[PDB]
Amino acid sequence: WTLEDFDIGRPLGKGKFGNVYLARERQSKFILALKVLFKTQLEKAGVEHQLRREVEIQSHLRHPNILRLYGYFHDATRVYLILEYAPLGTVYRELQKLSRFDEQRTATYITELANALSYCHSKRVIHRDIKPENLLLGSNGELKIADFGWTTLCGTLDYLPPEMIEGRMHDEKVDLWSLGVLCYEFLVGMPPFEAHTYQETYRRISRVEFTFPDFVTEGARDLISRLLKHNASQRLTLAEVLEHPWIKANSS
Amino acid sequence: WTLEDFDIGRPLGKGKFGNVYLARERQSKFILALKVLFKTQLEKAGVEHQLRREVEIQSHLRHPNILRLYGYFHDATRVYLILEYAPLGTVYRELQKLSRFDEQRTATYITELANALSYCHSKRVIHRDIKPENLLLGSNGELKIADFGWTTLCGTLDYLPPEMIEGRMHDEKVDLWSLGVLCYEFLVGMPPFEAHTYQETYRRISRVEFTFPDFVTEGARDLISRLLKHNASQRLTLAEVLEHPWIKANSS
Ligand SMILES: COc1ccc(C(=O)Nc2ccccc2)cc1NC(=O)CCSc1ncnc(N)c1Br
Ligand SMILES: COc1ccc(C(=O)Nc2ccccc2)cc1NC(=O)CCSc1ncnc(N)c1Br
Repeated sequence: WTLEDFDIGRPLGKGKFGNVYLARERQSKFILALKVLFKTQLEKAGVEHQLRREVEIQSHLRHPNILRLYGYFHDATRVYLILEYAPLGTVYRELQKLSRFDEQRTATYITELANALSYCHSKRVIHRDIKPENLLLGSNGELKIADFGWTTLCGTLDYLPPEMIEGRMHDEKVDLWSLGVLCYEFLVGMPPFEAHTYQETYRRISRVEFTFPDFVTEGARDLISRLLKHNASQRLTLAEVLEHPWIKANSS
Repeated sequence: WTLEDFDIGRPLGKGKFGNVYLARERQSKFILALKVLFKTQLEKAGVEHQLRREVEIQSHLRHPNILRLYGYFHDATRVYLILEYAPLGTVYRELQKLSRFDEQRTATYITELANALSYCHSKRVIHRDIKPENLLLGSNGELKIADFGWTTLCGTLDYLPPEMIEGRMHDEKVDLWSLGVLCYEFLVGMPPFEAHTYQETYRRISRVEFTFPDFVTEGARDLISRLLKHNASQRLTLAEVLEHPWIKANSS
């Protein structure tokens, strides 16, 4: 592929995903999204080799709940990612529209998330920040993970390994917590620990301090509570999420 | 123990370790360090329960290369940690004094670090930020770990689990990298990826880009290079560090 193979259209995502444009392959008329990375920025971050490893892996994967990387190319000053276009926008936008999701829509999204996250773990696909703004919606309204772009909270910079500075610390156990947070936010309309200040949000997470509105049913409460465990080893596994009674009863 | 059991002396560590004072137990005249934590701060951080778990574990441990927690107590507004006093200051101060350490001193410190870190892993002791400022020196010049006090580099706050916000992500593999960085800094006088800007330091870590001065011997180069692996699973284990030829040849 070359730049000249594409007509470049309107920018996508208001810069939240970097320089991304709606695009069309000129000969086939196929609609896709093209992400433009500047080599000077990649070089200054030291991420060229890590990016190569990741896109190599992604370009060989297919899964209905992971945003697809069709391929990639480069020129003298840029690297170009050829991405699946998700026509229905982000889950964030949908939640903004509806205020909150019903039990069917939520259980279906959680199944799809669990399936995507399982597949990422088995195929060693790095993902970085699971939240509604990073979740896209396909033609049939199926959820697609898109969280691939990239003193500290991990300690002092000079002493930190590449996996910390490259955002590669979301392992299976971390993801279980994320899934609990997402299940709550889908049903309620806001994540469980949200507060006006960062300090207060910090406090609430550490204390695992949250409340369920009355409209949240017993089954949904059981799921969420079993995911949001302070002790990582105690969290309900992805396999166990897929077999949870509430998930079985409600997922499309 | 109660506050009235202690004479409180000069502040220690210039606030880098919080409110810490040289102290003496009044009846025995024993010299120690007393750390004062304000309950209002603990409450606002949401760390009361996590602190309890950690000090409970620590107060039952003894190891020559881990700073000892003798015990703890509280009153209406404060929690007090009764700590071992390390009379010879920090490894940072010593490195500042000498500019760099010889192979004997370095190998001995690395053995001691490896032993401390191994013991922490086996007894499930959390430690948070391995660097020379957090390493203290005992009466006989033995090294003692003291790194126990506490958009982000890990992602978006509302979606992060307690282990990320509580600084509990330094596992065995992370520690291997830290040990490589420390070995280099002991021998050279600065950590391998140090740069004027955070961005340039970031770049150097991700690229694993560093150079050895001429005075660094083949054996030390082999050790350091085998620890500083981009791929976490490839790093030399703590057991393998203790059996490395350079360590065997040089450690006191
Ligand atoms: C497989 O998707 C990716 C794969 C990789 C990377 C990436 O940047 N990797 C990376 C880049 C530099 C350094 C380190 C990692 C990014 C994405 N994805 C994206 O950036 C999403 C673009 S927004 C969008 N896309 C389609 N349809 C929509 N409606 C929207 Br809105
Ligand atoms: C076993 O050592 C600790 C155990 C625990 C904590 C701690 O704060 N935990 C904690 C507090 C709040 C929230 C979460 C964790 C801190 C330390 N240690 C320290 O603070 C070191 C004090 S400086 C010093 N000490 C002795 N001799 C010297 N020459 C110096 Br200088």
